Amino acid sequence: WVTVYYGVPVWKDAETTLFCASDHNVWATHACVPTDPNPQEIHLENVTEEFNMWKNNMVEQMHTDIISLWDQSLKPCVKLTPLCVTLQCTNVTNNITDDMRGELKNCSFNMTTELRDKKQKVYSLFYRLDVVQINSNKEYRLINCNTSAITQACPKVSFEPIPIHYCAPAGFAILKCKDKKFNGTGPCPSVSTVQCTHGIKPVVSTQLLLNGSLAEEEVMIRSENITNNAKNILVQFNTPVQINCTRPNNNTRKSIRIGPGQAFYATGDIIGDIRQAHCNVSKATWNETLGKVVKQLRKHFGNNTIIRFANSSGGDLEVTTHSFNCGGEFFYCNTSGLFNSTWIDSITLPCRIKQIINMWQRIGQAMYAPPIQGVIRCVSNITGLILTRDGSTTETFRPGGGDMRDNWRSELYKYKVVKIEPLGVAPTRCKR
Amino acid sequence: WVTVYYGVPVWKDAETTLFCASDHNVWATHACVPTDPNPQEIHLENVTEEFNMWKNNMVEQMHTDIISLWDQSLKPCVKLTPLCVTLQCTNVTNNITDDMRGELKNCSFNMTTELRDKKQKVYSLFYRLDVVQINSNKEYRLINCNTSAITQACPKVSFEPIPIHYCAPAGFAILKCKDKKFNGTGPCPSVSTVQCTHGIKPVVSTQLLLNGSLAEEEVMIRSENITNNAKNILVQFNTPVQINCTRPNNNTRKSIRIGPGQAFYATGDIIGDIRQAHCNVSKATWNETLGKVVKQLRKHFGNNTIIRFANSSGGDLEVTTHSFNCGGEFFYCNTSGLFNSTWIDSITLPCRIKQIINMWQRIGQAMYAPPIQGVIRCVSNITGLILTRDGSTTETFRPGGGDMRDNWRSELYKYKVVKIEPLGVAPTRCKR
Amino acid sequence: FLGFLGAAGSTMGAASMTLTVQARNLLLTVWGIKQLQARVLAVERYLRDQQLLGIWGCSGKLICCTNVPWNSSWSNRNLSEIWDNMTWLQWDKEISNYTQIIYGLLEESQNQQEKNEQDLL
Amino acid sequence: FLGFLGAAGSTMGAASMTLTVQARNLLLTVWGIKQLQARVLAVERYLRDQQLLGIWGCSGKLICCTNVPWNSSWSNRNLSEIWDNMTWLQWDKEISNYTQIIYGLLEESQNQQEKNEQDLL
Amino acid sequence: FLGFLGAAGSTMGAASMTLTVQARNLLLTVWGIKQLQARVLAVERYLRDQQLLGIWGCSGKLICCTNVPWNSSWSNRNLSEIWDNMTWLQWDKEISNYTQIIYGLLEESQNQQEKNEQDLL
Ligand SMILES: *[C@@H]1O[C@H](CO)[C@@H](O[C@@H]2O[C@H](CO)[C@@H](O)[C@H](O)[C@H]2NC(C)=O)[C@H](O)[C@H]1NC(C)=O
Ligand SMILES: *[C@@H]1O[C@H](CO)[C@@H](O[C@@H]2O[C@H](CO)[C@@H](O)[C@H](O)[C@H]2NC(C)=O)[C@H](O)[C@H]1NC(C)=O
Ligand SMILES: *[C@@H]1O[C@H](CO)[C@@H](O[C@@H]2O[C@H](CO)[C@@H](O)[C@H](O)[C@H]2NC(C)=O)[C@H](O)[C@H]1NC(C)=O
Ligand SMILES: *[C@@H]1O[C@H](CO)[C@@H](O[C@@H]2O[C@H](CO)[C@@H](O)[C@H](O)[C@H]2NC(C)=O)[C@H](O)[C@H]1NC(C)=O
Ligand SMILES: *[C@@H]1O[C@H](CO)[C@@H](O[C@@H]2O[C@H](CO)[C@@H](O)[C@H](O)[C@H]2NC(C)=O)[C@H](O)[C@H]1NC(C)=O
Ligand SMILES: *[C@@H]1O[C@H](CO)[C@@H](O[C@@H]2O[C@H](CO)[C@@H](O)[C@H](O)[C@H]2NC(C)=O)[C@H](O)[C@H]1NC(C)=O
Ligand SMILES: *[C@@H]1O[C@H](CO)[C@@H](O)[C@H](O)[C@H]1NC(C)=O
Ligand SMILES: *[C@@H]1O[C@H](CO)[C@@H](O)[C@H](O)[C@H]1NC(C)=O
Ligand SMILES: *[C@@H]1O[C@H](CO)[C@@H](O)[C@H](O)[C@H]1NC(C)=O
Ligand SMILES: *[C@@H]1O[C@H](CO)[C@@H](O)[C@H](O)[C@H]1NC(C)=O
Ligand SMILES: *[C@@H]1O[C@H](CO)[C@@H](O)[C@H](O)[C@H]1NC(C)=O
Ligand SMILES: *[C@@H]1O[C@H](CO)[C@@H](O)[C@H](O)[C@H]1NC(C)=O
Ligand SMILES: *[C@@H]1O[C@H](CO)[C@@H](O)[C@H](O)[C@H]1NC(C)=O
Ligand SMILES: *[C@@H]1O[C@H](CO)[C@@H](O)[C@H](O)[C@H]1NC(C)=O
Ligand SMILES: *[C@@H]1O[C@H](CO)[C@@H](O)[C@H](O)[C@H]1NC(C)=O
Ligand SMILES: *[C@@H]1O[C@H](CO)[C@@H](O)[C@H](O)[C@H]1NC(C)=O
Ligand SMILES: *[C@@H]1O[C@H](CO)[C@@H](O)[C@H](O)[C@H]1NC(C)=O
Ligand SMILES: *[C@@H]1O[C@H](CO)[C@@H](O)[C@H](O)[C@H]1NC(C)=O
Ligand SMILES: *[C@@H]1O[C@H](CO)[C@@H](O)[C@H](O)[C@H]1NC(C)=O
Ligand SMILES: *[C@@H]1O[C@H](CO)[C@@H](O)[C@H](O)[C@H]1NC(C)=O
Ligand SMILES: *[C@@H]1O[C@H](CO)[C@@H](O)[C@H](O)[C@H]1NC(C)=O
Ligand SMILES: *[C@@H]1O[C@H](CO)[C@@H](O)[C@H](O)[C@H]1NC(C)=O
Ligand SMILES: *[C@@H]1O[C@H](CO)[C@@H](O)[C@H](O)[C@H]1NC(C)=O
Ligand SMILES: *[C@@H]1O[C@H](CO)[C@@H](O)[C@H](O)[C@H]1NC(C)=O
Ligand SMILES: *[C@@H]1O[C@H](CO)[C@@H](O)[C@H](O)[C@H]1NC(C)=O
Ligand SMILES: *[C@@H]1O[C@H](CO)[C@@H](O)[C@H](O)[C@H]1NC(C)=O
Ligand SMILES: *[C@@H]1O[C@H](CO)[C@@H](O)[C@H](O)[C@H]1NC(C)=O
Ligand SMILES: *[C@@H]1O[C@H](CO)[C@@H](O)[C@H](O)[C@H]1NC(C)=O
Ligand SMILES: *[C@@H]1O[C@H](CO)[C@@H](O)[C@H](O)[C@H]1NC(C)=O
Ligand SMILES: *[C@@H]1O[C@H](CO)[C@@H](O)[C@H](O)[C@H]1NC(C)=O
Ligand SMILES: *[C@@H]1O[C@H](CO)[C@@H](O)[C@H](O)[C@H]1NC(C)=O
Ligand SMILES: *[C@@H]1O[C@H](CO)[C@@H](O)[C@H](O)[C@H]1NC(C)=O
Ligand SMILES: *[C@@H]1O[C@H](CO)[C@@H](O)[C@H](O)[C@H]1NC(C)=O
Ligand SMILES: *[C@@H]1O[C@H](CO)[C@@H](O)[C@H](O)[C@H]1NC(C)=O
Ligand SMILES: *[C@@H]1O[C@H](CO)[C@@H](O)[C@H](O)[C@H]1NC(C)=O
Ligand SMILES: *[C@@H]1O[C@H](CO)[C@@H](O)[C@H](O)[C@H]1NC(C)=O
Ligand SMILES: *[C@@H]1O[C@H](CO)[C@@H](O)[C@H](O)[C@H]1NC(C)=O
Ligand SMILES: *[C@@H]1O[C@H](CO)[C@@H](O)[C@H](O)[C@H]1NC(C)=O
Ligand SMILES: *[C@@H]1O[C@H](CO)[C@@H](O)[C@H](O)[C@H]1NC(C)=O
Repeated sequence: WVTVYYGVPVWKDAETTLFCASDHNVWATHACVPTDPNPQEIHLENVTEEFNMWKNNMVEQMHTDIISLWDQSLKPCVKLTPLCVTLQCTNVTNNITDDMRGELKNCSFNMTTELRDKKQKVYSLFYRLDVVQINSNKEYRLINCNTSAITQACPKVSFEPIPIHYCAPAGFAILKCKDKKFNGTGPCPSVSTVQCTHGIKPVVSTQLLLNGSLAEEEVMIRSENITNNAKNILVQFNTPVQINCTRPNNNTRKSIRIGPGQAFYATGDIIGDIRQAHCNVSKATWNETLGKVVKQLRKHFGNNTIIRFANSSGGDLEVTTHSFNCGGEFFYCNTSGLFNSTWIDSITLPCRIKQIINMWQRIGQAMYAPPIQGVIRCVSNITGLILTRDGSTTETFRPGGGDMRDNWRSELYKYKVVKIEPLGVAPTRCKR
Repeated sequence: WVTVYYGVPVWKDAETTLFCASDHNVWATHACVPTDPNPQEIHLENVTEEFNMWKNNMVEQMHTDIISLWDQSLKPCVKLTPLCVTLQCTNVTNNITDDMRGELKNCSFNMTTELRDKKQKVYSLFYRLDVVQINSNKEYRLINCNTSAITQACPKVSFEPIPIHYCAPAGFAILKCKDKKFNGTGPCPSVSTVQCTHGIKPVVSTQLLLNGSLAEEEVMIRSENITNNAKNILVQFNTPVQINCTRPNNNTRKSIRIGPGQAFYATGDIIGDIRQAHCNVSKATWNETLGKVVKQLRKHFGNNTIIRFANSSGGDLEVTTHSFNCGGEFFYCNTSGLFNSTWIDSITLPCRIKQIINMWQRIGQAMYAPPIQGVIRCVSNITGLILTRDGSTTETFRPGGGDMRDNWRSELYKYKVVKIEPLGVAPTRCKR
Repeated sequence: FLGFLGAAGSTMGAASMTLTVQARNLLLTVWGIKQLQARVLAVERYLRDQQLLGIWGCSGKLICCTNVPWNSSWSNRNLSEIWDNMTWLQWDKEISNYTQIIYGLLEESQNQQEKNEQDLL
Repeated sequence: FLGFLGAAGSTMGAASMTLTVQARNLLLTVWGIKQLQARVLAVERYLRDQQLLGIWGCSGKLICCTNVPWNSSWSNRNLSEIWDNMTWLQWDKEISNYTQIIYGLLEESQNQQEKNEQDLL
Repeated sequence: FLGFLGAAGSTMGAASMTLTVQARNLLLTVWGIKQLQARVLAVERYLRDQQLLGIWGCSGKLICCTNVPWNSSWSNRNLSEIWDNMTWLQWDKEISNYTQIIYGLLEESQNQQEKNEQDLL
């Protein structure tokens, strides 16, 4: 009666190592498998499968893979140890608008030349956020000098978030939930098997989620525990909100040789006048979008509840502002103009710019972002929010972020990895 | 007549790569397989197997694996190149006992600060063994300056000799000799198959073997060739001898920043008075133990022979003394008080301490051991000896060591690696 | 028709006609190591299943009819429910606790068969 | 009863009932490479033995009765001594020098058998 | 006689007596990775061919006579030309475009055979 079958369509939850595939990058370059131009997807009829986006180890793998790629891409670049010197700084005062008063420092210093016998007197411009006043009222040091070594990113490697596809190894499969209005947990019908994930762009940001995927029909609210104020709420929009950012300053770049084969890229004089970096969000669009978000929050908090939006709480710049990398430069924008309302042209968000960047939440590994010549203009899609609930007739929501896993969890929520188990036995009516 | 069988219990001697398994370490950390909580051992009835501890390649593998792990654990730590400077030294003379007179040097020097434009005048204490007088009678340099670069061990990685289990890869097996009174060579009955070795602690020492396994019944003498005076004799005790070591000086530690993100850990002032480090061995226990050792040596040298013990011959400190690492500091103790007898409270062994350590027998890779704050106390088991025979009616035995393979050979003597050969043929009485 | 796992929601007797579909899908130094480990594992898992079929006397087959009886205590159901209503995922859950018993019985009956066949030659 | 190699000191006919016991036991970048090499080798060794059984016509079996006669010059002993007194370790030493001859004969008789079976179809 | 590929210029029926000759030849961290990749690939390629023979019902054989008819459109030649004049390299070119058709037919006839054999038991 026992009959053995091999090739049985059975699987179990499993954790494995997925590989990257893709169609001068920081991330996926040549250490990545070329994609299949005609990838497959198979609908599974009558299959109900339980998904849990909050326990999805694909998120942990992506987090680890992008950090490791980031570091490998800085390892061979120029060390800026020679730059951690006493700086003599004054204010940049030439044609400065009020918003930029005190933002730029004109600093001179004694730098190493190619020969070990000689030094050179050089100068460069720094942002106020890059330096620390010491002592002699003009003496400054770079901010990272008492904490860490700093390296210069190689100005040939772009930070463009080129999409990565994750693919399963043989013996494993990735299941995709196609059930619209899937909130991240529990069972869903309409499951399909895919060879690989769609391309996911490793966009790094806080508060606002940029350039991601959109909800198919309705704005969705997803959380690990909606009643736990210690958990974040991810909000996925069903329409994009366009945001236009810029650094309206025609910068120049100069190369300072600091050794036999090494150079420091310094910000030189700025052409034209000095203006503040900023981002524009269409006001009507933002209001309509916020409209939809509240309508959905009411489903969990009550339709007679007062839902208020407020700006961020205190913390470091990387937490309280909207951080993003665009055009090759790192912007920190003030979002208090977006989250200032009860219930529910353009809105201008002022921004600050930094050159010394501490990625993720690490201490000890700083990088210097070389300046970009000319003027930067960026156009991107806001596709979602990270909100934290501040908490008896009202609830206040504030922008959150800083934990990058939340930005990938929002794209990988539809995927699950399973292991195929091809043997099975069953009673039949035959005998060897 | 020929019948083919597969899965036949046959094996041959073989050499393979074994993997480590284990239940902030220098050695086995995360690059190690978790152990099986219920490991197997199978007694093989009627199997006689020839073992040879002196040709056991498991020893060579362990030696290589621990050295490589050691180096990987220092590679990312702070380089102390800035410390190889001229030192201005005087004597530490405050409340010093006679035994410590001239042992500590109070040295000042010009050290690098975080900024490249500035130097700082700092001081630290060094042991006399760490420095060389040059030229100006107060001028000194560190001992390694004309030989090698020196790095500082990261003071977060402990040197605790956490046990490692060696396990065979599939297709191989480890055979264990359980024959009590096995002297390391020749055949033995009572052989069992094990998945892995017992845990072996990678304890590093000279002369005395610490914290190892004990003989089951009698003290055993093992040698490659007992009549060859060029070979060492390993002695395994059937009882431990307890040894208590200490550094009775309440040391303090200070951190000197030497660059952007780097620091040197210096010995600061010492609290209380200054005393010599030492080890205590119970005298009666030592005498009883030595009793048993001689009784067994007589089996090879004659029961009418005079067996004398003597202290070590000259050589470097690492050879002539009992070297060990305990509490995080490296001790060099004088064992002439243990090996001073013809035939056969406490015995106090004075010790010296070093900060600059050259491991194994290498030149070119030195390390600086950061100081440990407070007072160090260690309790350990002497489980054996390494003796060398000095050689017509008498024989003299002296302490030996310096070749680390002898300290692992003493734990791995029971294990052999074999390769499984599952095919075989034999005459049967059948025809296809 | 259906591709890989397309029969997963089908009944056991509708499935089991697609066995070759699933069988064929089983086949910077740090990235190199991670991928070699994934590939080596896929091979090792494949071979363990093949070895197991071999010792049960089912080498080279996708459907192997054995000489072990079915204990009603493992699953007291008729062929109609098992092959026409249930899916393989449901079945796998139902008899998960008896898998090792069944495997032990399959190995033992093969050892006896293999020896009887030697004595007859 | 006995586990892996527990039958090593048993006679050849007492052993050879444990063939599945042994068959199933055959299955920082530097450490990663050392372990991948160990795993890759285990697979390669396994497959060479399986390939060899295949070309001899013994695929899928632990005991395979062949059509090659036993030359008395390889070992002039009766079944009673070989199966009741000797162990497999002793036997392996006794006929080590004839292993390659026997293997060549097994391959050749299979080639002839395989062709005769084609002509009959 | 001939070693590896020595029969490559021989006719198809002169060759195909040397099948075991070819079958047996199929078996600083950067250098370690390059070699592991080469070894892992050799294993994966070997196993894909063995899996394929298995699903066609030819496991363990070098010559496997199947139950699929030969379409004259694949190659309209007599046995005399194919086995006595042509070499295997020439043949492989001649029917390259029909390989996938033939493979699909072999898989399907085995699925039917395997099921018929279950119903008869
Ligand atoms: C930053 O300071 C430097 C001097 O350290 C300024 O450069 C000088 O500008 C004057 C203007 O008359 C020139 O005559 C000097 O020759 C310049 N010096 C050098 C070394 O080129 C520089 O313009 C200041 N930059 C800003 C933005 O204020
Ligand atoms: C973001 O922008 C808002 C206004 O555009 C800043 O808000 C001001 O903060 C100071 C701090 O005490 C208040 O006294 C002002 O009244 C605030 N203005 C308004 C209109 O409320 C806010 O500080 C900026 N945040 C950051 C991080 O720069
Ligand atoms: C912002 O979102 C819109 C809508 O998803 C993107 O526009 C679509 O891009 C796809 C890409 O092939 C086109 O096929 C659609 O027709 C586009 N829609 C429209 C209305 O043009 C848009 O590109 C996103 N913006 C960014 C910067 O990614
Ligand atoms: C080592 O030498 C230093 C000086 O180089 C001693 O430190 C000084 O001790 C005197 C005692 O009156 C203090 O007044 C000084 O301020 C100390 N100098 C510094 C820089 O702190 C130090 O005590 C000596 N240490 C030992 C153990 O003798
Ligand atoms: C170890 O300790 C012993 C004594 O505790 C030291 O022995 C002395 O060595 C000098 C060297 O010439 C002799 O003159 C003394 O007579 C020795 N004393 C005794 C009691 O014999 C020995 O030198 C120390 N060894 C080391 C390496 O420090
Ligand atoms: C010194 O050796 C003794 C004897 O082997 C060790 O004490 C034994 O430790 C085991 C560990 O579980 C206990 O089960 C025994 O009961 C202990 N024996 C006694 C008499 O207590 C002792 O721990 C060793 N010392 C060190 C420092 O390792
Ligand atoms: C401001 O811009 C005008 C434009 O030509 C320039 O002439 C003037 O010198 C600038 N001001 C300063 C302080 O450089
Ligand atoms: C630079 O501008 C800031 C703006 O508040 C002012 O406080 C500071 O004193 C200025 N420094 C100099 C050197 O003028
Ligand atoms: C550069 O070094 C000289 C040396 O005396 C010093 O006077 C000068 O102030 C230094 N320059 C700067 C910008 O620190
Ligand atoms: C998501 O849907 C499941 C379905 O049971 C529900 O239990 C869960 O609470 C929902 N999540 C939220 C945030 O409400
Ligand atoms: C969700 O959060 C509330 C907040 O107290 C907690 O009581 C509840 O147990 C949480 N839900 C789960 C499933 O843990
Ligand atoms: C962004 O730039 C585009 C360019 O055409 C413009 O149409 C759009 O309205 C801008 N968005 C905002 C918010 O200004
Ligand atoms: C946003 O929507 C609310 C709905 O009441 C409306 O009152 C408010 O004026 C809107 N704001 C804008 C900028 O249109
Ligand atoms: C919210 O709207 C739903 C829609 O049916 C309704 O059932 C529910 O009672 C409403 N809650 C309140 C507080 O009015
Ligand atoms: C949020 O708005 C309040 C208004 O007083 C302001 O004080 C606070 O600093 C703002 N938060 C941030 C991060 O700017
Ligand atoms: C928030 O809304 C009030 C309404 O009058 C406005 O005055 C205030 O400036 C707004 N805050 C921000 C940061 O725009
Ligand atoms: C920046 O200045 C350079 C000077 O030649 C000019 O050619 C360039 O067009 C300017 N860029 C912008 C964006 O105005
Ligand atoms: C330090 O003590 C030793 C002890 O012999 C003595 O020779 C030396 O001269 C002393 N040095 C000083 C500076 O007193
Ligand atoms: C430190 O450098 C100064 C520079 O003149 C020198 O005089 C002093 O002696 C140096 N200090 C030491 C301890 O060598
Ligand atoms: C160990 O025992 C063997 C058994 O023959 C003997 O030959 C050998 O000499 C012994 N070793 C020593 C050191 O005596
Ligand atoms: C053991 O050492 C003696 C010392 O001369 C030597 O003659 C003898 O040959 C050695 N034994 C072996 C087996 O080499
Ligand atoms: C070591 O310390 C223990 C602590 O109880 C003590 O009993 C023992 O006698 C000491 N050993 C020696 C040799 O002093
Ligand atoms: C050690 O044992 C010998 C045996 O003769 C004895 O004479 C000697 O006094 C003993 N020493 C101690 C310290 O007990
Ligand atoms: C040593 O003791 C053994 C014990 O039997 C004895 O046979 C041997 O002759 C003794 N040797 C001497 C030198 O007395
Ligand atoms: C051994 O003791 C003698 C006694 O004179 C001493 O000279 C010799 O240096 C000692 N050996 C060591 C290493 O101390
Ligand atoms: C060795 O023993 C003699 C016996 O009197 C003693 O005087 C001498 O000090 C001892 N040597 C050591 C190093 O303890
Ligand atoms: C060392 O000195 C510190 C100073 O506060 C004291 O607290 C500590 O207990 C001392 N340690 C010892 C072992 O006496
Ligand atoms: C899914 O269930 C329906 C219910 O009758 C069935 O007809 C259909 O064929 C099932 N899907 C598959 C793949 O068989
Ligand atoms: C069926 O299983 C039961 C235990 O579940 C066992 O006692 C019984 O003997 C088994 N029947 C057969 C025929 O083996
Ligand atoms: C099982 O399948 C048959 C097929 O006709 C159907 O009639 C029967 O109701 C099914 N039973 C269950 C429990 O689904
Ligand atoms: C399998 O074991 C679990 C353990 O709790 C039990 O609940 C389950 O019912 C068992 N399955 C069967 C079919 O008995
Ligand atoms: C070991 O030899 C004895 C001798 O008769 C035998 O009885 C025993 O069974 C043998 N061991 C095994 C595993 O057969
Ligand atoms: C048996 O082997 C001998 C050589 O050892 C050989 O000459 C003889 O022909 C062989 N017998 C058979 C039947 O092949
Ligand atoms: C072989 O085994 C038989 C079993 O009874 C035994 O009688 C015979 O003496 C054994 N012969 C040898 C040489 O061991
Ligand atoms: C196998 O060859 C060796 C080579 O010296 C020989 O001694 C041995 O006797 C041979 N074995 C047989 C069974 O003839
Ligand atoms: C090569 O061609 C000639 C032509 O007759 C043939 O005789 C020879 O045997 C061929 N080579 C092989 C290996 O058959
Ligand atoms: C032979 O192949 C042709 C197409 O090349 C096809 O139409 C025909 O049906 C095939 N014959 C058979 C018997 O399948
Ligand atoms: C095919 O082989 C036969 C063998 O005799 C030969 O006569 C014939 O000419 C060959 N034909 C071709 C086309 O080579
Ligand atoms: C195979 O396809 C190619 C494509 O151009 C064609 O030229 C060739 O003739 C085809 N082969 C056969 C045997 O038809």
